[PDB]
Amino acid sequence: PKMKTKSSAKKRFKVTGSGKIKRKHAFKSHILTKKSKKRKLALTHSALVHKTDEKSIKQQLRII
Amino acid sequence: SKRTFQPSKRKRRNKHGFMDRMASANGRKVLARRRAKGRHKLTVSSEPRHK
Amino acid sequence: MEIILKQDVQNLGFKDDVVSVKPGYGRNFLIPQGFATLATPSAKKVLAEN
Amino acid sequence: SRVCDLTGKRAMVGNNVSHAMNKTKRKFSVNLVKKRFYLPEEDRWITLRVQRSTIKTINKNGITAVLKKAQSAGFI
RNA sequence: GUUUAUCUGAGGCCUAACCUCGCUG
RNA sequence: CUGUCUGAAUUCGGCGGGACCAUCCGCUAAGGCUAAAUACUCCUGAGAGACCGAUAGUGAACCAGUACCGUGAGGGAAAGGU
RNA sequence: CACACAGAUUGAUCCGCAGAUAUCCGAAUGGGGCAACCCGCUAUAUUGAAGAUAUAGCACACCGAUAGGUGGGCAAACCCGCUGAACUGAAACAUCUAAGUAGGCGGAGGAGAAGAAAACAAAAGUGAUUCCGUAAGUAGUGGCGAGCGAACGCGGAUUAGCCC
Repeated sequence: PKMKTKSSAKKRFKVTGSGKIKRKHAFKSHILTKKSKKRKLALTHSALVHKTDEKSIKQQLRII
Repeated sequence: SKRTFQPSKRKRRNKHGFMDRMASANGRKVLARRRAKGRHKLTVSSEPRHK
Repeated sequence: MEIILKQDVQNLGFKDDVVSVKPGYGRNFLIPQGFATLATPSAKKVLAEN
Repeated sequence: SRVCDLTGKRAMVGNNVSHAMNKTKRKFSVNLVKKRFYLPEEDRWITLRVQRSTIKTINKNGITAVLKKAQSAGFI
């Protein structure tokens, strides 16, 4: 029947304006006191899903 | 040697007879299944007696 | 409960008076022995006080 | 069976959820008691298998009213 | 510090729910 | 909705609007009945197939749930044409 | 079919509908029993009397006060209620899924269930239930894993409301 969208992928992975997928960064959860402020500032802005994972992310989001 | 089937035309009827199938509630479903399938021979009581 | 005594009770007494007892004292003793009647639809039916 | 005579209250089926959410079938039984009720309007004794919950409504209303209400609906 | 009407913790006693036995209630 | 226990008021009352409270809005529980549009084929009458044509099509086109196997539940064939 | 024997324009044979008879076992119902069997009681008649016969009535539960009525059991699927798994998936597995599925039990009808607001909605409004298409794989739910997944509103089929 209708293809179901994976919830784990739909709660993350916001689709951008034209053809990209926007996601968040990791490692910024609970040990932030010993990481440099440079890493914590770089891991704050949103990132894009790489082209090697784009096919899998699109198959999960039901955009073949 | 002694085989497994030692016939007895009363031990047969006391175990597989019509009145033994009709006495139980679940033994009465065997009759229904056989009549639905269309068995020409029902329980062993259908075998003719000696005349 | 709410019983209406009929003859007498040692600690209750004063028949024709609404008394509150524990459920199990009027049901097992007073009702079977005729000392009280469980009378909920009788507060108005008791007109002998007139 | 194990049902009340004046209400027809049957048992219930449910689960036995443990601490780790393990579920197992379980039967909530009725608190049936075998009392011996005295009829005040007829001076007679009957033996029923009523529940402790309908004993309460008997003490609330009266044995005669409860019996006349249970007579309807076929003792249920 | 005691008294009066309730709650509760324990014992004793009574029979009237409940259980059991003997003659047939 | 309740297996157990407890337990309310009667219309300036009661319930709901996704914890809960105040204001607004809606409804009036603890009684009952009710056709149509909806699902199926042990069957019945009529009629079709870019459906099979005897190792195919129902297990069974033919003395088929038959012959055979088992104590029993039960399993289960082959076999059309001058 | 064959050797035959008969019936039939006085109208046969045949078809449609409506009737009669309908042995025994089987719910089996007079008792029993190893289904197709055995053995009875009360009324009548037959040698009537022993051995036996012919006809009728003899099970159970309910209600009807009484002459008597109702139900036993079987059988496709749909529907309702009470119970109710595991394999499998999670690339292991216990929460979860499989699934309220398979299976078991009881009842009714051509359908059944539901059905007339202690309802939705939101500052604008609709007005019983059922079914079809969207809403929507959305909101949400989930060892937030596998997975599960509405509702509001809109368009249609039908339309009916009443009794304590």
